[PDB]
Amino acid sequence: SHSMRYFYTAMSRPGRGEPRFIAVGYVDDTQFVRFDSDAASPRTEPRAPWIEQEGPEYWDRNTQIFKTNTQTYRESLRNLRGYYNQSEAGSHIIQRMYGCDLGPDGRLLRGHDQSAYDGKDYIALNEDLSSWTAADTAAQITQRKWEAARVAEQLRAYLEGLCVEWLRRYLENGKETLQRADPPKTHVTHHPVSDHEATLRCWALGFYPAEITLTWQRDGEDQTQDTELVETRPAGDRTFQKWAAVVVPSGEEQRYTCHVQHEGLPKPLTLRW
Amino acid sequence: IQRTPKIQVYSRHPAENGKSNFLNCYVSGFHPSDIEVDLLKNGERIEKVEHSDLSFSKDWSFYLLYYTEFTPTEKDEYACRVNHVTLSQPKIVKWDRDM
Amino acid sequence: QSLEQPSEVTAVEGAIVQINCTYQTSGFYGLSWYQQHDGGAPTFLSYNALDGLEETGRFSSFLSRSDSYGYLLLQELQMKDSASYFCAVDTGGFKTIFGAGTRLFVKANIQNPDPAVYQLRDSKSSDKSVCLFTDFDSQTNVSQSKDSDVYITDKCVLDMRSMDFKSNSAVAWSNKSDFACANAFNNSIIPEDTFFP
Amino acid sequence: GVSQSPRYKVAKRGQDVALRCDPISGHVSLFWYQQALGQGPEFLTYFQNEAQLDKSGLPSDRFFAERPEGSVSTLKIQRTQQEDSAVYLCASSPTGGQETQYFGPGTRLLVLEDLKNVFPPEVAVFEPSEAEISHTQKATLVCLATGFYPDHVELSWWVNGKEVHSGVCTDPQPLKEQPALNDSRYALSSRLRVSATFWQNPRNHFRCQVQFYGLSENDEWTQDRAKPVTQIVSAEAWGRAD
Amino acid sequence: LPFDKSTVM
Repeated sequence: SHSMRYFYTAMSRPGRGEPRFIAVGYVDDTQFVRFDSDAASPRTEPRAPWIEQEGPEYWDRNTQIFKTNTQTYRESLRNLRGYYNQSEAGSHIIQRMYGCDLGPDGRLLRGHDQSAYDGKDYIALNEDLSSWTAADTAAQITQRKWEAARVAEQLRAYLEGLCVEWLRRYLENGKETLQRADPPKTHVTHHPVSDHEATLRCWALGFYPAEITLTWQRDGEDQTQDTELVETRPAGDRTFQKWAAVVVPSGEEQRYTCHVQHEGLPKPLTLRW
Repeated sequence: IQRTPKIQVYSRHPAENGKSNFLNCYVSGFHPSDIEVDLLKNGERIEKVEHSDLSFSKDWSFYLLYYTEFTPTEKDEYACRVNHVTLSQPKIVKWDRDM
Repeated sequence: QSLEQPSEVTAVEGAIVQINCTYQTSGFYGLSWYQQHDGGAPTFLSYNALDGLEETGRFSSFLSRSDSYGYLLLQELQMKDSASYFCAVDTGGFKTIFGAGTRLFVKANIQNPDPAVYQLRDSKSSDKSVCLFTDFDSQTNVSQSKDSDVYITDKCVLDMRSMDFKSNSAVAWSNKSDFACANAFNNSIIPEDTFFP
Repeated sequence: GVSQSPRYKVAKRGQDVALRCDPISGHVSLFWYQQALGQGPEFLTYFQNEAQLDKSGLPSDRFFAERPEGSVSTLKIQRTQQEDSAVYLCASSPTGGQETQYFGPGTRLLVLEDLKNVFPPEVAVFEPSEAEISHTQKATLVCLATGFYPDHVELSWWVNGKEVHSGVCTDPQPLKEQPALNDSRYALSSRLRVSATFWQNPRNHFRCQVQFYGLSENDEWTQDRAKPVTQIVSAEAWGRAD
Repeated sequence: LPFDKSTVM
């Protein structure tokens, strides 16, 4: 039902200055915090209205954590390079994805933490939140350090407590935008592409959250082979958009039907034009 | 190790000639994060283009939205020029009102 | 953002002792314990992030996050366990809050007590004389002298590892010729004390 | 482990002081702490490699911590005051914060108005009692370190050239010769218990050593009595068959 | 609030 997730990106740039650290936080599909170390005096910035109501004790704390992580990830990028016996001239990336998931019950459903190196799975926290799954030999050197540091213990405690606790607070403060699901604005457009060939486009617009299911049915059956599905795209105003298209024979357009599925809708919708 | 970007050029609201809107250039599925993205009005670079904070999907592939304020008009051509380490030459994709 | 622990705790050699610690913070990350001898380096004992017991030989530390309570338990008490014990609370980041500390006094197990006051002499007696109170039981207490020119130290335990023998000792001295062993101690001493001229 | 220098330091008011810390090799995290008598270590500054991530715990801007190379760390205290007197402990963690900390023995700093009261000790050994040998078949050698200022001493017993720890008992804290005084000189006693036969052997040499931490060669001294410098005062005794 | 433990890999 609800989730709080943090996405980290550490990037080495030999000769182009000190490694760049980007931290970004989300409550479901709504971003609320940002941090870029590339700024003059780097600070945590709000990206949602319901987070601006937080006091400076919160803001100087986020800045402290992310400033510390910037230093930690400079050392981590340097160390992983040594593990993989890589050139000091190459540009490498460490990415972290951690967070907690909540069911409709409001209780912790699942805690997670995953780390990557150059777009490849590196070190992940197991479902028990006690052990590590190291992808290779180098990732086992990181694991042994993280075992002695008691990362899994203090991370499990955070994901079960503080993560869930703060997510609930963010969900209450933003109950009007976060807990209210915007349904999509639908319509189907006709675009002739030949003498007897035409394209039907089913539009799903201004919907929140991002999860949607758009399908074209020719008199009751699905057309996965014909259905040109477009990737869900952000409208740029905290809403999302997607479209489904089918090339049909002229006259037979009416036998084609679009089915849209979203949580903002009480029951699935059917369109045809 | 390196991944190709998926580019989508579109308007925030359904485009109407003379009515102000927002032109968006959504880049996703690329790796590394180093990417050059410019919005073009008849080949001219729109100077005050803003972009979203660098985030990534489940598969670790990055994504960011480049956006500017634009008023669609009958004949001025809109496009998005994108360059990445995965690309030989920049990929220019023209804005289509119908997608 | 603070924590509480008793000032002093006393136990006998071979016994077990408990040092309680209550913390009052808003974001607990860990509760650790440290041992520190007079003028020494605080040494790590055990760390508690999650609820439960952490065992490291004779040292064990408990934690309850719901009660914001934790304690340190030390088994088979030895004389080397006489030190200051500190509980430390981590609240995320790097800033660690330490308690005021608990001073543990390990009382030596005396098998055969032989309390006595002996007189010692220096190579060159041109300075002073010393009176030594030794082999007394661990229950005995030594206080300061009535006279301003008579100095008395506190009792300390020595261990003759070759003979498996431990003894309590308190030293007394003055520079006035009037000073002697019989008058040297103005405190509660055991009756069977030997004195020899 | 973590090393720290100096072990003790006496300084005059307004003088600049430098405290060195050598943490464990490969330890990314470094901490500086201040420890007051009857209290635990209080946070001063935090280092992650060369980067000083925080210094909120530092009392004044007179205090300056550096770690140019992410290994050795120095703490410079410009224009010292009596309130700066405390033990300055340095600690290190291998890979970051919220971990096991590894401490140094710390620098005991004492700031004073002047140094005219600094004094080296007078060391004297006291040969064992015949009554003790006749009653318990054991011999207790008592050492007396007297009239020293400040509290900066390191007493040790040496038998036949090597240091001993069996039967040795040094006082936990040295007493004040004049308790009703601010400028009070200190006294420290120690006992060494050996067997009757070990003391009865005249081939056995006993030496009570007291390392005193006072003034350096750079410290100003315009007094008639000798400069109370960092020195070793000792008293010895030889075995007695009698 | 993010995770308050920064550990070197």
